[PDB]
Amino acid sequence: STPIQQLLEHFLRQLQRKDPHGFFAFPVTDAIAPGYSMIIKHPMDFGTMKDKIVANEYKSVTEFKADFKLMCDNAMTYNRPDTVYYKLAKKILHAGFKMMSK
Ligand SMILES: CC(=O)c1cc(-c2cc(C(=O)NC3CC3)ccc2C)c2ncccn12
Repeated sequence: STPIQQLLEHFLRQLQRKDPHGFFAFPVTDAIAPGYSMIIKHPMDFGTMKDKIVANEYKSVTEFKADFKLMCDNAMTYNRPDTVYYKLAKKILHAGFKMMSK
């Protein structure tokens, strides 16, 4: 409800439109991605980011952007480059960093 919450909710809504399949909508579990929890130490996803906005855990755009980058970096580390997840992570990271610099 704070100004920062309002702005981050705006960014998050526009970012989620760039992931229409919801590959980033909720945590990647091992049942979806074998061995994921043994490769990725600090998982992140849009659903957790929403939860953190609501809990007022972000105090700046820079902190929100860092979680967004973590989410996309995780996908590029776990997934090979020829996969849809690696490619989407690269594409939305660019979109989001452009959007949060405007
Ligand atoms: C972010 C990430 O690394 C990730 C996300 C998913 C994922 C895939 C689907 C799906 O239905 N895919 C088939 C349509 C092509 C649905 C929901 C999720 C969360 C995933 N699956 C395997 C390896 C990595 N991932």
